[PDB]
Amino acid sequence: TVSHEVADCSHLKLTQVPDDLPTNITVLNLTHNQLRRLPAANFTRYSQLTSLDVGFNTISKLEPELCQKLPMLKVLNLQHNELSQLSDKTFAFCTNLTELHLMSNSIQKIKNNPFVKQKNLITLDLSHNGLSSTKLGTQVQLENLQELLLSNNKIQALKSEELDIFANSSLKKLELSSNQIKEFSPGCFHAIGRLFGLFLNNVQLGPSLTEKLCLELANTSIRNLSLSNSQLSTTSNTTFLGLKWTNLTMLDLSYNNLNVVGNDSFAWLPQLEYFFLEYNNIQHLFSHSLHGLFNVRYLNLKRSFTKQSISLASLPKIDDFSFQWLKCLEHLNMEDNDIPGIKSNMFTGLINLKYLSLSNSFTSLRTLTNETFVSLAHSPLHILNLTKNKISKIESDAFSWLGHLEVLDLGLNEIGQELTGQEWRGLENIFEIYLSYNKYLQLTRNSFALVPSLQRLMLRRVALKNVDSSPSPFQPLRNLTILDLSNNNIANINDDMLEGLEKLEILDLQHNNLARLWKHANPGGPIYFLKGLSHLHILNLESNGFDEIPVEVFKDLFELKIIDLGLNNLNTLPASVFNNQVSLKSLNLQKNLITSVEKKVFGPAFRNLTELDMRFNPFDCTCESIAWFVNWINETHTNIPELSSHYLCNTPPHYHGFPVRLFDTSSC
Amino acid sequence: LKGLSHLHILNLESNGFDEIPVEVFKDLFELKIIDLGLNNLNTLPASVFNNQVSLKSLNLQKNLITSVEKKVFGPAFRNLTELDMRFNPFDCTCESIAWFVNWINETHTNIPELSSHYLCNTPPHYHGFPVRLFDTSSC
Ligand SMILES: *[C@@H]1O[C@H](CO)[C@@H](O[C@@H]2O[C@H](CO)[C@@H](O)[C@H](O)[C@H]2NC(C)=O)[C@H](O)[C@H]1NC(C)=O
Ligand SMILES: *[C@@H]1O[C@H](CO)[C@@H](O[C@@H]2O[C@H](CO)[C@@H](O)[C@H](O)[C@H]2NC(C)=O)[C@H](O)[C@H]1NC(C)=O
Ligand SMILES: *[C@@H]1O[C@H](CO)[C@@H](O)[C@H](O)[C@H]1NC(C)=O
Ligand SMILES: *[C@@H]1O[C@H](CO)[C@@H](O)[C@H](O)[C@H]1NC(C)=O
Ligand SMILES: *[C@@H]1O[C@H](CO)[C@@H](O)[C@H](O)[C@H]1NC(C)=O
Ligand SMILES: *[C@@H]1O[C@H](CO)[C@@H](O)[C@H](O)[C@H]1NC(C)=O
Ligand SMILES: *[C@@H]1O[C@H](CO)[C@@H](O)[C@H](O)[C@H]1NC(C)=O
Ligand SMILES: *[C@@H]1O[C@H](CO)[C@@H](O)[C@H](O)[C@H]1NC(C)=O
Ligand SMILES: *[C@@H]1O[C@H](CO)[C@@H](O)[C@H](O)[C@H]1NC(C)=O
Repeated sequence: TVSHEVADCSHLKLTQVPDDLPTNITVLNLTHNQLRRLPAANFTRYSQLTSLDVGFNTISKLEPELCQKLPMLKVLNLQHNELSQLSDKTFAFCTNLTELHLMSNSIQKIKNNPFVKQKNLITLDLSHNGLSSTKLGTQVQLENLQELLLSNNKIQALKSEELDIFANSSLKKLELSSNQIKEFSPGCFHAIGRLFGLFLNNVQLGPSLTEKLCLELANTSIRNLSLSNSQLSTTSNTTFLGLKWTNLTMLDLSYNNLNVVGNDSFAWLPQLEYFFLEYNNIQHLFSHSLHGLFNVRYLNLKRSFTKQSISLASLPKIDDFSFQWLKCLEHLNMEDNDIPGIKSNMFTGLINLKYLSLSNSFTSLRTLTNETFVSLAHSPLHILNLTKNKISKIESDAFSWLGHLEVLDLGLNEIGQELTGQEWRGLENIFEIYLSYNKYLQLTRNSFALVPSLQRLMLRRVALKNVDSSPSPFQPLRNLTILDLSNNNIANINDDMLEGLEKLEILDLQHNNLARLWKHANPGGPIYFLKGLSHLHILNLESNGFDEIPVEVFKDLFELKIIDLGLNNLNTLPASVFNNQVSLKSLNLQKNLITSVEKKVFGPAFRNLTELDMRFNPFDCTCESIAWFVNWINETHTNIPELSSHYLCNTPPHYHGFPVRLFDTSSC
Repeated sequence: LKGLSHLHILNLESNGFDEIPVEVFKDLFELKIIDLGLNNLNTLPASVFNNQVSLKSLNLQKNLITSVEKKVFGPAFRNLTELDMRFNPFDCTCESIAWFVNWINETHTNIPELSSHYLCNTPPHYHGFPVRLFDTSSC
């Protein structure tokens, strides 16, 4: 039971409260134990506890005197117990409680007044009980209560009198989810002084009972309303009529299997700002279906439409100008849908749209022509996501309508083509382009000549072709900072591929075939493609088949901090190859063929490191191979994980399998 | 491989083997050709080729073998015609290849590309040097 300021006793098999703890302990966690009871005498020593989490135990009942020994108790958690009965004296002395959690206690009913005495209580949780009513008292108490959780009970109706005890309470959260409520008596929500949030998830209401509830919620202070999985199959223009008399800001209608939304179904919500409609079954979206929602800023439509059906091929249909009402919309999410395509006025009217996600939103979007995004011309779009749409071809001026765009994600598609460079015309403010995991991309001289402001370019797993053009395709990218070219099986690179890219910081080249370029027998000499990269910080050259490293390939990389060279075939390294790496913090050389670690090579590299990774190597445990290295290991602050297990000698056979760190250098 | 008394040719090349159980070849008395190249073999148990009294061709190229010792290769190297252990990281030390280099010095078995592809790997003093040029006068 480790404890310095908070005491935790989780899964300690404790049957009684330990009596050997610091006196000044304020938090005592006793969850998942076998505490049968909580006698006050065992808590006499602890007179300064603030939070006592005793849930998930076998407490059947408590005593009022327990709160006498804890005058400063604030949070009391009795989750998952069997306190089926409560008394008016049970919580009388606990006058400073803020949170009282009584979930899953098999409480059947509340008799007279178990919560009258406490006045500073903020949240009361009574979920997963057997309660059949909201009756918690007779007089008016719980003045400062803000959250009332009553989920997963047996409550079947709401009555005004049952809630009358909350006349002076401003309920910020009223959770009634998973209770089969079938009747909302008039004035039931007007009993609460101020109700700000109501949750009715997993409560089978239906359109008619929804209309009754909305009429019952009128002229209240409600701001958040959640009706997820409420069996709301259809909506009409009279469904939320009562909500005309409130200032609702958030509405949740997800998982309702909603099929048809009538025109002006939400015209009663002029102040709505957050709308959630994910995971529904909408067949057709009409022009006036979203009419009257001009204050909405966030709309979620993920998985909101009917899926592909092989019986009738009834793809969901979105009428044109169906979003023209959303003048203040800024964030639109439409992922995981089966929309056939993008029409000429799909997004017309969205004059404040800044984020649009269309990841996996379409079934047949193969070609991105110059008319695809014309409806987004007047939107100030900054981020566009188009992943997983099986896009195959991008034509010229495809994104010419997006002049303010900064992030464009086109990965996880089937784009196989040659980048002529005309696809990026009009992208005057672009910063990031993601193209990883496509069919094949072939570069040319002017592939990126039209986007000089680019800063991040990801080209992983695209089977890059012609990256070795005599004028480098990356030459115009003077502001480029992150470049990813991994897993492309690239074999040939010219020495001026990265010339002029003084701002480059991250370069990923792992899982290519660049081994031949660094061999001294390569015709014309080794290729020095890392020159001039003064600001480079992260270099990844893992799994390229390298056998040898030219001595002067890292000479210009003064600010380099992380270099990864594992999974290569490196055995012998030239001396003074890491001389200029004066700021190196992480070196990775695992799963190579390295046998000796010597000062003339690794001296400057091992100067001030944080992490070292040279695990699966055939170390030759000899006084001229690892003596300096093992002495360095003996005294060093660099973190070397799995040092005692995966750093094993290979030769001589006397040392085969022995740990490198246990090599004895006393006779060197 | 048990019970195969009349087996003559065995090919186990490129199976990813790391270790060989000591008693896998015990019943193969008439075995003449065994191919174990392109595996990941480094350490072999002693007396693993004891019963191969008629072995004529042994192939162990492109493995991870570092030491060739009498307790393993003694009976195997008795009367051979061909030996193939070319691309291996030989540890040129007096306890790793001294018996092997002495055996190479006087033997009638044909060892092609002995002077070029049998190169030391460790210690770094010997890295790249031919195995056959190892000096055992100070062993
Ligand atoms: C007391 O400790 C328990 C166990 O660590 C906390 O209960 C849950 O523990 C699981 C497993 O670590 C977490 O996944 C949950 O998130 C924890 N519950 C919550 C609500 O976060 C318990 O919360 C701790 N109690 C206090 C007062 O810190
Ligand atoms: C575009 O949307 C996709 C899908 O929602 C995002 O992909 C997720 O990215 C996060 C963070 O990288 C990962 O943890 C998830 O696993 C990804 N999901 C899938 C299905 O791959 C992607 O990040 C978005 N792109 C941008 C630029 O926001
Ligand atoms: C608390 O409720 C009582 C009874 O309705 C009322 O008289 C009193 O003014 C309320 N307190 C406040 C601060 O409104
Ligand atoms: C809300 O109050 C207004 C103004 O008093 C009233 O006209 C309307 O009928 C009320 N709504 C309901 C559902 O009673
Ligand atoms: C209302 O909903 C929004 C969005 O889900 C949330 O951020 C906010 O906290 C909610 N209001 C209250 C009072 O909890
Ligand atoms: C709802 O729409 C119908 C169909 O046009 C219309 O007759 C009715 O008046 C509308 N309801 C309200 C409350 O306006
Ligand atoms: C109203 O809805 C019906 C069917 O839901 C649709 O045919 C009609 O066009 C809609 N009204 C307008 C003005 O679009
Ligand atoms: C799109 O390209 C076609 C073919 O070049 C051209 O005829 C058409 O005018 C272009 N569209 C726009 C809006 O420029
Ligand atoms: C590159 O960044 C610098 C500094 O922010 C800026 O002056 C320059 O305009 C940028 N280049 C382009 C083409 O946006």
